[PDB]
Amino acid sequence: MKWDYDLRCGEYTLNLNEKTLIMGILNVTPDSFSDGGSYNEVDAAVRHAKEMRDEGAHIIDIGGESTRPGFAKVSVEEEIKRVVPMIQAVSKEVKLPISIDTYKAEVAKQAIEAGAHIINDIWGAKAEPKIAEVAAHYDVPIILMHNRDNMNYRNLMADMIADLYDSIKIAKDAGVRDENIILDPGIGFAKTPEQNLEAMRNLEQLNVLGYPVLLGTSRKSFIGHVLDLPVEERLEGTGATVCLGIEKGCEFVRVHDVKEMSRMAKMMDAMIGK
Amino acid sequence: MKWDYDLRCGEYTLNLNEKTLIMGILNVTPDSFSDGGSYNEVDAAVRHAKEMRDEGAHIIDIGGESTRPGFAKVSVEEEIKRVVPMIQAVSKEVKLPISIDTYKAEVAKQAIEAGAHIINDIWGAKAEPKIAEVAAHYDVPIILMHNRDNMNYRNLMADMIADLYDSIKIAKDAGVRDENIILDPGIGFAKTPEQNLEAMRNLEQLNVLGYPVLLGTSRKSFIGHVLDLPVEERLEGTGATVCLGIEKGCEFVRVHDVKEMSRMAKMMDAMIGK
Ligand SMILES: Nc1noc2ccc(C(F)(F)F)cc12
Repeated sequence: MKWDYDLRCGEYTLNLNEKTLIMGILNVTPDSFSDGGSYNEVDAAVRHAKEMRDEGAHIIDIGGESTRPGFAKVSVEEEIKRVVPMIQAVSKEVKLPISIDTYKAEVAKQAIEAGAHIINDIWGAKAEPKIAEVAAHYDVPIILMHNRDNMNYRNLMADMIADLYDSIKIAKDAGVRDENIILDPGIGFAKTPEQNLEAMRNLEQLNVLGYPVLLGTSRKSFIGHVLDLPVEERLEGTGATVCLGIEKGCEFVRVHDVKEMSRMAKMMDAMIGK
Repeated sequence: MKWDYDLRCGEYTLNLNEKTLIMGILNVTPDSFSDGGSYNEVDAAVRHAKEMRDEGAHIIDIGGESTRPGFAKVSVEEEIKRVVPMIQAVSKEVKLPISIDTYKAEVAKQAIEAGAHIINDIWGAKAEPKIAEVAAHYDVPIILMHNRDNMNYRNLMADMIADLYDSIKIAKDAGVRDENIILDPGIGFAKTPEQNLEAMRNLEQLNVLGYPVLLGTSRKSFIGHVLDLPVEERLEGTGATVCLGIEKGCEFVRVHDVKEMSRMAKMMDAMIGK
């Protein structure tokens, strides 16, 4: 139907047409006495990945300390010590494609060497353009998220599309094939609560760019802003964003609560004729 | 905006524009040794109504044995003994409008005398046309649900709209004012699982009739058909139907899980600009 290619992920292949793809969020739980690779640290990660797999995740998204939600000031040297053991163990023990959640070229490169299949970049190849070359080099899919260092829009959606296209250009100029490009509206980033809702409301506009769209709204602050609920009480809110996202044509959803969101995605898929 | 009238419910008034209205389902839990009105029976009902009120319900829908989901063969004499004490106590103790879930004229009449504000008719005034006269008489809103004794459609949606209009005509010919008419697509009734999904997918078509729409998909079988989950494990599925319903412009949702569905409705409302 809509997509005449599959998303190629090394040993794994993701069909973009038959169902909404669920990307499970795995954040590192660092050990306080080591720089990475410890049993408890990695075993925690591996167990969470198996769990999310058993609950219906199609992709495991792995993030070190430098990325969301903590945004630690940490070197690539430090960061690699931490994320590489996780990617090695998860890729070995869990048979799903792995995305590396980083905006750093060198981390992306070593993550892929370690076994990751997809690059997920919260800065859309703008913070470190060479990440697009890494991606082109290894021929992996790259997720380009909308982001910017400010909330001074003239027109939110038009600007979002312009910004994303600037990301696409960096990517293609490095050699990234169209079929390896995925976009993300960057909900919860560089947007007021009202702009996040407005982005949700007009999400279907991203579709004119001709690339698969991943939605990542899970547990985010704007949901708290609407419901006045803390992060642990945001299942219902996340769900609403997921269903609306799917209705507006998104191919992936990046979520913490895989069990619940997979059920909801599956029901949405059935209703919209996916 | 969309509605230039409020829904008038005696002492209560429901705004159709500012938020999706939540209708909480209260089914009778009959005592086995009495025909109605017992303390345990009514106290159970009253407690469930307060609970649903505290959880964000805007309307309490009360059903006796003859209606869904049990469809008991019971006389109006018997049925009144059962539903009247519930309406009396709930209306007294819970300050929300009450809908009576019946297709029987005489039950509707006495329910309204007892304190109910809205008639909810699963047969769309077709089983007992005089229910429309009761409604006109007392000047209460009536919910006309799509239903039929068969699943032999030529074209599902066109037929649904035709059938609903046949209901509208009965209602208006009895004297029911347009502002007192609400429609319901009758999901889960007289439809295959596939037709229920198709009705969900094309729900926005009901809007051309110019009347508020109530959606009632809660825990229904087709959700089980899609997810392969039993009735207690259908929160996520119900939610998906609720969000899609709201996106397609429905004014009410009739649900069992008020807490969860209110949160989800509230988030949807915020995103679509309601
Ligand atoms: N299966 C559940 N247990 O607790 C829940 C809270 C919300 C939801 C929702 F709304 F996301 F479906 C599902 C569940």
